[PDB]
Amino acid sequence: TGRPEWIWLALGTALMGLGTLYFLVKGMGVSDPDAKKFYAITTLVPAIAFTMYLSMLLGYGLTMVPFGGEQNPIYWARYADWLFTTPLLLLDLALLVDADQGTILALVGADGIMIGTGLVGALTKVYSYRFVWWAISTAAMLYILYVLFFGFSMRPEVASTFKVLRNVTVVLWSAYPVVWLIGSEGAGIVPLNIETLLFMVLDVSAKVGFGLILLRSRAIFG
Amino acid sequence: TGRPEWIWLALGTALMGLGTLYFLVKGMGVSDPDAKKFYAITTLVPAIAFTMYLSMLLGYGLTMVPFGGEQNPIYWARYADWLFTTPLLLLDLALLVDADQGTILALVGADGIMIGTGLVGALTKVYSYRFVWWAISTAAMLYILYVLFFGFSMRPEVASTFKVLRNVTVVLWSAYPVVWLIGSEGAGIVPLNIETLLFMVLDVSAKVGFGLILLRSRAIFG
Amino acid sequence: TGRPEWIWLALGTALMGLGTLYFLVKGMGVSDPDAKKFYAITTLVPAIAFTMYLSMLLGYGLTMVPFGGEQNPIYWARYADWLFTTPLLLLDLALLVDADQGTILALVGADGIMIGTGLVGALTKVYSYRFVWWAISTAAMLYILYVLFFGFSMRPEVASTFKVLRNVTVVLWSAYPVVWLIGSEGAGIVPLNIETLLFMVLDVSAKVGFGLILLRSRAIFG
Ligand SMILES: *C/C=C(C)/C=C/C=C(C)/C=C/C1=C(C)CCCC1(C)C
Ligand SMILES: *C/C=C(C)/C=C/C=C(C)/C=C/C1=C(C)CCCC1(C)C
Ligand SMILES: *C/C=C(C)/C=C/C=C(C)/C=C/C1=C(C)CCCC1(C)C
Repeated sequence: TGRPEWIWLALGTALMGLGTLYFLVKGMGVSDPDAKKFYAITTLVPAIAFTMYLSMLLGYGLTMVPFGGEQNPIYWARYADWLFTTPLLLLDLALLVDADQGTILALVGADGIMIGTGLVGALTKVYSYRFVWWAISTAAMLYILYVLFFGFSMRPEVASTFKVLRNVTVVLWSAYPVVWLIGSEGAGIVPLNIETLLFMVLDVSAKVGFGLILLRSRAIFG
Repeated sequence: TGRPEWIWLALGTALMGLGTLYFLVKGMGVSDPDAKKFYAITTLVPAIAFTMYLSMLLGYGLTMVPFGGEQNPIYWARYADWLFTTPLLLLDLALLVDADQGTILALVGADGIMIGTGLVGALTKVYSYRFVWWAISTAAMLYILYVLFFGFSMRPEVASTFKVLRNVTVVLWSAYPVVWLIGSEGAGIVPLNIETLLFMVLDVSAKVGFGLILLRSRAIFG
Repeated sequence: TGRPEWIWLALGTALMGLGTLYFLVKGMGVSDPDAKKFYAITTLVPAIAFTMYLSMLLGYGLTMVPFGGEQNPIYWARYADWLFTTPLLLLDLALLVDADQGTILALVGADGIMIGTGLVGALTKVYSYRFVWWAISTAAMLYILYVLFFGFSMRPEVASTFKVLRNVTVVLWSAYPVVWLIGSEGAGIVPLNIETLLFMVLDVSAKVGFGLILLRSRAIFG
């Protein structure tokens, strides 16, 4: 299409599709109810991302938002994706370590706040206010990462995989606010095509990279 | 109103309203926590459908979608209905057989995908792409039916009612993609008034017919 | 801004922000998994309300709805707030008394119906029909209050705090339908600025007042 970022939307679509089919095949046969949990969550994440990447690819998950005196192309379908896939990723972490239910509700709710204020900021027409929504969203993000480091001694294989995915999680999640701030939704420093490439690389890593790590671990079996 | 399909929207409204009141009365008194679960789920389904049928009846759950060179009247409120009532129906099935939590998350999530890609397809303005969304949605549907047949030996009364509702479920759910494909959202083979009648007949059967079967079974008591 | 109700939107923003930070601080340290549950739920409620009050303050959570021959300013962000915070409040009540899961699903679902039909009524352009949606929503509300009084003998400290919050809940929740009926969404008897003040006073009391009561009780610890 006439959008230079199309190629990154098509590659992300393909890679999310392929990861989904891989995990679907892989979880074939699994009977341990525990492992079953991790397979369902982990397979669903790139399945949802597949649909939202394809809706961006086809033009559906795109809208124009007037601000700073211009019609800015905003991919809102990323927030419909993240709204469901980021809590699922947190649930994977939470289940690994057998979190208390209050801690899980804390994470899911802070996550909802994170993504929904990101979406409000994305669609806000007063330029300055976009960054107020960014800051609140970033603060929800920092609460989540705090809880992942200070809110949780289980068996050695659980701990190790959990420590690895936790570190993956802090590194990739932390890059999202930066990308948003310098890209088309924020300061407009980086063109939309580079921005879309960056989000594609983070999304595939946090979704398909993260799940490859988890699903190859025996940490997922009781 | 000026919409010939109005009569089917009014009959579905009435029938969903009546089923809701029936199940509400019927569940009056029930103390077995197990039965309580099935009564809550099963009563909520036509209560939600009542509201969405009435919003269609009154004109609120209707929007025009330009495609194939025309303004097509699309009843989007059916997807707001299904988004909540189809997982609830699956939960009824899942609870009957004491499914593992991973299997339940699999079903709910595939269901969300099913309905949300149905909704994207319903609102997509590029005619050809409508059917890509249809196919993905149908594939989520086929995953769900697969899990209902191969993803699950409990007491005889549980098994029997579960096998009956499962068969009801495959027969009616399978008709939805066909109706969509030949009706106003898809190939436009069947007029909207006939389409609305067909969805009304399926909806009442899958919602009020299904629940009459379940709630008369002693399978719902511990 | 040019909206006289701005001051009440700014005060509610501030008060919800402050309550959120207070409860966040207060729950610092808490290790009893039970108390942890109540702290997560109770902190999340004004955190969400903070964001929705601020989105109203900044103009984002406002839309114009044509009806009765005029462009009526409708604050739709209140329904995005309530959609999540009213079930959370009900969960606090439900957990106190160790409700059965079927009773909790009953409450959450009737609540969803309550808020979603409130939102449909808020955005309906046919004046008379606005009040049909009001009545259905009020009936869902009356079901919820019924279940809170007749749908539930635990330890004395649980019962007492539960009876107090239940009474707080019936008194404040019952005022919402009245405000809606006489304010800008309904009969237009009371100007939007007074209406917004009334909702601000109810919201802070039901959210921050209610949680102060709960979180000072030892009822929240196992
Ligand atoms: C499915 C992929 C994942 C793990 C994506 C995560 C996205 C984020 C952590 C988003 C965070 C943002 C903020 C903290 C600030 C404002 C904008 C966001 C939504 C990009
Ligand atoms: C409340 C009534 C029920 C059980 C309705 C079920 C609806 C479906 C199974 C819908 C399925 C569809 C697809 C598989 C393809 C595309 C369009 C849909 C959403 C009609
Ligand atoms: C976060 C604050 C709370 C507890 C707000 C509760 C709101 C209600 C109980 C709303 C009820 C309504 C109806 C019963 C009728 C129609 C309109 C509503 C949504 C205002």
